[PDB]
Amino acid sequence: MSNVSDAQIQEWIKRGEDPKEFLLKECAPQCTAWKEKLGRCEAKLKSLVNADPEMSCMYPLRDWVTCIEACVQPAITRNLFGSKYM
Amino acid sequence: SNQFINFHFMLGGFRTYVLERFFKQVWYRRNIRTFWFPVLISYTSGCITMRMYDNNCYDYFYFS
Amino acid sequence: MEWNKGTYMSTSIKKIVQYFSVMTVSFHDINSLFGFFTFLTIASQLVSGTMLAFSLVPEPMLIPMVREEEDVEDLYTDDFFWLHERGVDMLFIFSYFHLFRKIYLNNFEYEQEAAWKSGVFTFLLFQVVVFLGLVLCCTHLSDITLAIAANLYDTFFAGKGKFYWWIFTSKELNTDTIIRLAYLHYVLAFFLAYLGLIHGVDMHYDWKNESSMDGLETEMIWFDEALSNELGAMIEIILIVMIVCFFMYPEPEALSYEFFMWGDIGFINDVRFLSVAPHWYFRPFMAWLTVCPFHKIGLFGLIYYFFILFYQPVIHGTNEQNNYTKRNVAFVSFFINRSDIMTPKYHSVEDNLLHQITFWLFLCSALYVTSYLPYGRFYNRINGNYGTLWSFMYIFFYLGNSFLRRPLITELYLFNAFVKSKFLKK
Amino acid sequence: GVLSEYNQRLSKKLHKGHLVEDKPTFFVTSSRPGNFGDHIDFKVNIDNWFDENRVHNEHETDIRRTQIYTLNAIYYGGLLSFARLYAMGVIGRLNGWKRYERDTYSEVDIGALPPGEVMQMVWNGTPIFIRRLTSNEVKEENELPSNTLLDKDKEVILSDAGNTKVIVVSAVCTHLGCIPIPYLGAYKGYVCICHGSVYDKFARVRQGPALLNLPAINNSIHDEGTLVCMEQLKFPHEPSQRFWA
Amino acid sequence: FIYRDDIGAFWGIKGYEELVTEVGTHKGHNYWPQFSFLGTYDSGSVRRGFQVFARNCGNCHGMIYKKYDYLLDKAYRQLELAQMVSDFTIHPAHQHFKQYYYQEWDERDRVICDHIYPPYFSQDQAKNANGGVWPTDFSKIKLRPGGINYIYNISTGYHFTPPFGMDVPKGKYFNPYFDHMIIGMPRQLVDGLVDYDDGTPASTPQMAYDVSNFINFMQRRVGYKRPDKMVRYYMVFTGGLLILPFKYFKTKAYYRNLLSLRWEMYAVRDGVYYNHFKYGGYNSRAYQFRGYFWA
Amino acid sequence: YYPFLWQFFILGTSFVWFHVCYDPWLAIYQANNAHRSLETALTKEKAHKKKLAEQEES
Ligand SMILES: CCCCCCCCCCCCCCCCCC(=O)OC[C@H](COP(=O)([O-])OCC(O)COP(=O)([O-])OC[C@@H](COC(=O)CCCCCCCCCCCCCCCCC)OC(=O)CCCCCCCCCCCCCCCCC)OC(=O)CCCCCCCCCCCCCCCCC
Ligand SMILES: CCCCCCCCCCCCCCCCCC(=O)OC[C@H](COP(=O)([O-])OCC(O)COP(=O)([O-])OC[C@@H](COC(=O)CCCCCCCCCCCCCCCCC)OC(=O)CCCCCCCCCCCCCCCCC)OC(=O)CCCCCCCCCCCCCCCCC
Ligand SMILES: CCCCCCCCCCCCCCCCCC(=O)OC[C@H](COP(=O)([O-])OCC(O)COP(=O)([O-])OC[C@@H](COC(=O)CCCCCCCCCCCCCCCCC)OC(=O)CCCCCCCCCCCCCCCCC)OC(=O)CCCCCCCCCCCCCCCCC
Ligand SMILES: CCCCCCCCCCCCCCCCCC(=O)OC[C@H](COP(=O)([O-])OCC[N+](C)(C)C)OC(=O)CCCCCCCCCCCCCCCCC
Ligand SMILES: CCCCCCCCCCCCCCCCCC(=O)OC[C@H](COP(=O)([O-])OCC[N+](C)(C)C)OC(=O)CCCCCCCCCCCCCCCCC
Ligand SMILES: COC1=C(OC)C(=O)C(C/C=C(\C)CC/C=C(\C)CC/C=C(/C)CC/C=C(\C)CC/C=C(/C)CC/C=C(\C)CC/C=C(\C)CCC=C(C)C)=C(C)C1=O
Ligand code: HEC
Ligand code: HEM
Ligand code: HEM
Ligand code: FES
Repeated sequence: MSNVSDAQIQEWIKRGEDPKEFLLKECAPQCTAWKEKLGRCEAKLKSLVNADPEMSCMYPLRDWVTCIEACVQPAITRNLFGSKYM
Repeated sequence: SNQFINFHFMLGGFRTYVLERFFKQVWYRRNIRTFWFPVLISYTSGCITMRMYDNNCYDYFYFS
Repeated sequence: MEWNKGTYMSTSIKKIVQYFSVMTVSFHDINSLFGFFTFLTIASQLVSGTMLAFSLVPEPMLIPMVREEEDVEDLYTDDFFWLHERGVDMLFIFSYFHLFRKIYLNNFEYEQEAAWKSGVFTFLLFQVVVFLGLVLCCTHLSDITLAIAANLYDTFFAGKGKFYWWIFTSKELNTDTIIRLAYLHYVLAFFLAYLGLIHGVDMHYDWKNESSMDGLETEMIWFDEALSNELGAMIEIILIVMIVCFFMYPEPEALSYEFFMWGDIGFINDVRFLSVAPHWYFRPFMAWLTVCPFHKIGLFGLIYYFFILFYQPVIHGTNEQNNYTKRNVAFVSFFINRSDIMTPKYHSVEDNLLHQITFWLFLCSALYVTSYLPYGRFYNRINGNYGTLWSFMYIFFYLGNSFLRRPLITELYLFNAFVKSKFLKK
Repeated sequence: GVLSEYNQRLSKKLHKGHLVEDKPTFFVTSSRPGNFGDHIDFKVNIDNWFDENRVHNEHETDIRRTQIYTLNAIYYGGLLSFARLYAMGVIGRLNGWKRYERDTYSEVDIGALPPGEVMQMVWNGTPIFIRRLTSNEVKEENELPSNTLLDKDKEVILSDAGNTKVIVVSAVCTHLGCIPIPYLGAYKGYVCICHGSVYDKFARVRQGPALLNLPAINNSIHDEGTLVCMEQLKFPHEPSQRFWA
Repeated sequence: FIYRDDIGAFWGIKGYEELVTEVGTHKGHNYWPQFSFLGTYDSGSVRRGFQVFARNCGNCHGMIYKKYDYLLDKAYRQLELAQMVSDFTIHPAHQHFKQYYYQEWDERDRVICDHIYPPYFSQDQAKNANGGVWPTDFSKIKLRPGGINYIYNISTGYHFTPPFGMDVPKGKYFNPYFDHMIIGMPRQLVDGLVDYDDGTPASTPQMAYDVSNFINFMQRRVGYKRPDKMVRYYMVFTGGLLILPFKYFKTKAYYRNLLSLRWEMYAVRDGVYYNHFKYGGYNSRAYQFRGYFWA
Repeated sequence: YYPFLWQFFILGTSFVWFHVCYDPWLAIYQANNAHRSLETALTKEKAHKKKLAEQEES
């Protein structure tokens, strides 16, 4: 009888909508240490008057986005058709 | 043809045949007892030097 | 040629068949079977490479497309390519384990000379073939390897008069260079089989699984009693390698070393020089080049490593004078009040502890050298890894210097104990 | 069983895991040469495995010999299975693999062709003859001498549609591949002019140097001659499965 | 020996430090049916991936090394694939090597045997049409940070904004998954862009997932053959485990049996002198010692 | 006592090895991926096509 009855709820994906936009905000809080580090790095770079061209607020941002996406991507992929549902 | 197919196998228990013979007397007495010190020193030194190299790399990449 | 006295064995089919049907092998362990594994991997490399040669068109602009298309339309071609790559990996692993095992047993004696050098030469040739094989991939890795080899070749001639053209035409991979290098690769790969046969015949003169002289006189008949064990040990090591590769390498991976093989010569012009890395077996030499930014010194280091690896029996051997050779010593002369020192005699393997300590320091230094890429982008601007320099220098010292091998301390201490005991007991 | 044997072997008195003699043992062969004398005090043997390593089956030793042979056979069979996989790989590499058969289906309308006419069509990049035979023509072809015919194995395939049988054959000469004459007054069949090979109206080999009839073209007629399905004959090619699952 | 995990180099592989490469493999685990234990490609997923590739992203990219007929058993049937691919045209200028086989002198409908060329004749034409940056060829694209995930991440990672100190030139877009986080590709996946034949909802994550599955399927080592080869590895490993005991019986027990020898030494005191020991012995390498050693 | 018969026996043992190591893994592998076959996708597409065809306009 399973899978032969109606589905009670429809997700964003089941309606053809993109859920990553909201899921980014959902997963933002837990990656807060890296966000704070990135903010401090940006503040310091803004303060500097003669900054070496090598310096960049890129690697801290790389770590922050890595931590955000590590949570964002698997959650969305698990809801997609074609993959064994979690 | 008149001898055991697998002679002197598991005589005693696992402890005597495996834990005490194949590990303490064959692996440690013969192999580990010879290289535990040099291998440990080299492994620790390599770990420390690689950590220092990575910390210098971090200082290069990351400021603030 | 009166200087050449003759050959140890006449490699004729009749005599080879008789010798291998009457051969006897003493009881041994797995550690003394890396040579058989190397030979079997060589045989499989020959077979798989012959299968691959019928697919590879030596034109650079067709090799990638030909490889991609012939893996689908033809069955087992990609299987043979994978077998060839993994055979190269396992061949390097077995060869280096064999080298370490033979260094451990102190096989630099005179009676081992013919056994030792004939092996090293094979190893040396085994290097060249591998290099040529890389060139056949026609990727950016092949481009960089060819460029480095051409620069090294041109180093000897001080960059004069394009002496490299007969092989490395323009120092670039093109139709002529690819054709020549592929044919040379095939021919030298098949020559390696004969070199290995000669080495295997030579080494049986004095073969020992362990340094200690077991008194056993009975021995196994090679054809099946020893061959079955050799095949089984090969199976066991292959199982272990499969387990280690399965767990250490997840199915999808991030930042592998194969990512530099994306670029195909001709199709992609720009090269991502940020991530340049060869296969792990040639990793130590690229690491040495990065660590030693001086071109001539790096080339000299490579040549010295290989050639001192070849001439171990001469520097560290008895030298036919029965340990009456006199070394040259820097500081011990002041302590002993003698200009030279007689070579020490008691340098056993299993018993003494200094030999084991030094050998395992050397082995761990080699492993650390192959452990990673120095990443020359700022490896020198940032004070480089001191461990890499220490390991390289210890590799150089261990191979060539006889104070780390056959040390005098053991002999002097043993003689001191002998003198004291004899005086006490008269 | 296995548990019983393990229990039996558990209670074994041995020195640090090795079954060795606890006392010196000396054995002298009573029938040794007269010049050997007594055994020397040297203790050559530390183990008595010559006697301990014994299953006392001096009766029916051939059974244990057969068992050892069987174990050897199992080991060799595993090794030979691996070698057979390798040999399959090699030979399959040498002998190509036709993963799938490319499409060759086609359709040509023959109804428009007037009866007793031969038309050339381009199928699979090759010329092909399409002909219509009347009842009188077929009857005339039959009853002719069989001496001229030079193909006992070859036959003729005639369609049944459109009120007149339709024939489709390969328009390639068997001798060397030249295009034969389409129509001749003596016999409205095929007669090659490059060397004089003579065929009949059924494409048979009558009084001609060519030793083979014109190859037939696989076809099936439907829609009463409007839809002549033409697909190249399919031959087996194995292995056919490309994916296990 | 120990590699720091915050440098930006995974397991010590330096380089790729201006990219986000650990997402989906090391930090986070995106599920792909192909790489799961005893897994395999989802036929529907690769089918939809080819549908989206053909209806979009085939207008800039291509797989010169690959051809459509790879999709003949797990993604499409011969007739269906032929009908789908007959919607595109190839000029002879597309061909990498005509070799006298391609006799056409004008555009013609593609067949399943044709290689997957982009609409442009050459790389320079595509580079000129796309603002001077060449849409990379997807054949052999497996060799990217993250592997199969690389296609999925880039197609989706257009949400973040550049930090301070980074300038995105006009015509360029910020995407942290690309080299140096600047990419010349405008975002292509939009909800409802492609109407799947099976009715599956067309959301950008779903389209990215299908595209990634198809692109991976078209590879050679990590592509359509990896699952069967992994099953073959499992079977061979089982065979080795089963054969180990028989190897032991053949080799080690047999050697132990051969060493069950009884030795005896007696005292021979007859008049005979041991002259054979004093005058005897042969050395196979004597020719190397004669005239050279101990003279 | 008949060497070629014993060789046939060895061939049989190798055949048993191959089948033992082959059949179970293949069976479990193709049982695990039953729902990922092309037939499932074809059935889903056919159902969707039928549903779309029945409900439409002129
Ligand atoms: C890092 C990782 C972690 C660490 C890793 C560590 C790794 C460690 C590796 C260690 C390797 C070395 C191991 C050494 C073991 C030594 C054992 C020992 O002491 O033996 C001595 C012993 C005799 O020594 P002895 O000292 O002379 O004896 C003294 C006695 O007092 C007097 O002796 P005797 O004269 O009485 O005996 C003479 C002997 C002489 O007899 C022979 O030589 C005849 C041998 C005939 C072999 C026939 C093989 C048939 C294979 C196919 C079977 C069908 C498969 C169906 C599969 C699908 C099922 C649904 O006959 C016997 O003893 C008869 C016993 C056998 C009965 C018949 C069954 C034989 C086959 C059993 C195995 C196959 C099971 C299949 C699965 C079943 C369901 C679970 O030797 C034997 O008898 C050996 C018999 C053969 C054993 C083979 C075992 C293979 C197992 C494979 C299957 C595994 C489980 C299932 C897996 C399923 C999924 C794939
Ligand atoms: C256009 C067409 C052209 C023609 C094409 C056809 C060409 C035909 C070539 C025929 C060659 C005849 C060779 C005669 C000797 C063969 C062995 C023998 O005596 O047999 C009795 C033997 C009787 O059974 P047994 O009582 O159990 O004894 C087994 C032992 O082998 C019994 O051995 P053992 O323990 O008593 O002692 C073995 C050995 C003691 O051990 C050794 O010393 C071994 C050899 C050491 C040196 C070589 C090392 C490498 C080992 C040999 C190479 C093996 C790999 C070959 C790979 C080839 C390429 C793939 O002692 C000897 O026998 C000394 C002589 C060894 C043979 C060499 C001298 C005679 C033959 C060659 C003379 C001419 C010179 C050669 C160049 C000629 C050029 C024209 O017969 C068998 O067991 C045959 C079993 C066959 C079935 C199992 C394997 C099937 C393959 C499975 C893989 C998948 C493919 C399936 C097959 C597909 C269809 C083919
Ligand atoms: C369709 C095929 C039809 C053909 C026949 C198929 C069956 C053939 C079975 C052949 C025997 C296989 C097992 C023994 C192999 C060695 C053979 C041998 O040398 O025998 C000759 C000989 C015995 O002379 P024999 O009396 O003439 O031969 C009798 C036969 O061998 C027969 O002996 P047995 O009948 O007494 O065998 C009993 C055994 C076999 O009986 C069976 O065949 C039944 C197996 C059923 C398996 C089912 C699995 C699940 C799948 C089915 C699920 C659905 C059904 C559920 C039903 C539920 C019902 C409530 O049943 C057991 O499972 C009990 C064994 C004790 C428990 C051990 C637990 C595992 C410990 C592993 C430790 C490993 C440590 C390594 C690392 C150490 C260092 C750290 O052996 C010796 O003398 C060796 C003694 C020295 C070594 C002792 C080592 C003991 C510890 C290790 C044991 C390793 C094996 C464990 C097997 C576990 C089950 C797979
Ligand atoms: C040391 C050797 C390996 C370690 C373990 C020890 C193995 C030896 C012990 C005895 C084992 C006996 C039983 C083995 C049965 C295996 C069956 C199997 O998987 O093949 C079925 C299949 C049968 O295929 P099939 O006919 O069902 O279908 C083929 C078509 N496809 C691919 C679409 C399914 O075998 C093959 O066809 C494979 C041929 C390969 C030829 C070229 C060699 C490639 C490498 C193969 C081995 C890879 C593993 C690692 C090898 C390392 C050493 C080189
Ligand atoms: C040089 C000494 C031997 C070297 C051994 C290594 C392999 C050498 C292979 C090349 C030489 C082959 C010579 C014989 C030619 C016939 C080959 C053949 O099987 O026919 C294929 C042919 C062609 O296969 P096919 O028709 O499926 O493929 C061709 C057509 N396509 C590509 C469309 C699929 O198949 C047959 O018709 C054979 C049917 C009979 C099968 C039994 C043959 C027995 C005699 C040959 C046995 C060879 C065993 C070799 C074992 C080696 C072990 C290491
Ligand atoms: C410095 O420059 C140089 C180089 O490059 C740098 C060089 O490479 C070299 C060396 C290299 C070369 C000269 C090139 C050589 C290249 C080589 C060896 C590569 C090929 C290697 C191989 C192992 C090829 C193996 C090939 C095969 C197995 C193909 C098998 C094919 C066939 C047909 C086998 C069956 C047929 C036969 C045996 C013929 C017998 C007769 C028949 C069958 C008759 C049939 C007909 C009838 C009517 C019956 C030199 C010297 C050099 O100076
Ligand atoms: C034309 C408008 C394009 C469409 C349609 C698609 N892509 Fe593309 N892509 C395009 C350009 C001009 C570039 C180069 C960007 C640069 O800065 O170099 C790219 C690049 C990619 C990449 C990266 C390739 C690399 O070597 O790193 C990927 C992974 C990629 N594009 C994927 C992709 C996907 C999934 C598309 C939809 C299926 C797609 N592209 C469409 C231009 C165009
Ligand atoms: C001991 C013997 C051999 C060794 C050590 C060896 C080494 C190598 C190596 C290292 C590669 C590159 C692999 C890679 O980059 O991943 C290679 C490729 C290649 N080898 Fe060999 N090889 C040997 C024998 C042979 C033989 C005998 C032939 C031909 C008869 C051959 C033909 C080839 C071909 C064609 C390639 C390239 C295949 C491709 O690019 O698709 N090899 N070899
Ligand atoms: C492809 C390269 C090589 C092959 C194919 C090969 C092959 C073999 C084989 C089969 C054996 C017998 C088995 C064994 O002793 O383990 C052996 C032994 C030996 N090898 Fe090699 N070998 C190679 C490389 C080397 C190297 C690099 C050295 C030394 C630098 C070397 C020196 C020796 C020596 C001295 C022995 C005899 C050991 C002894 O007498 O105890 N070989 N070789
Ligand atoms: S060409 Fe037709 S008969 Fe000679």
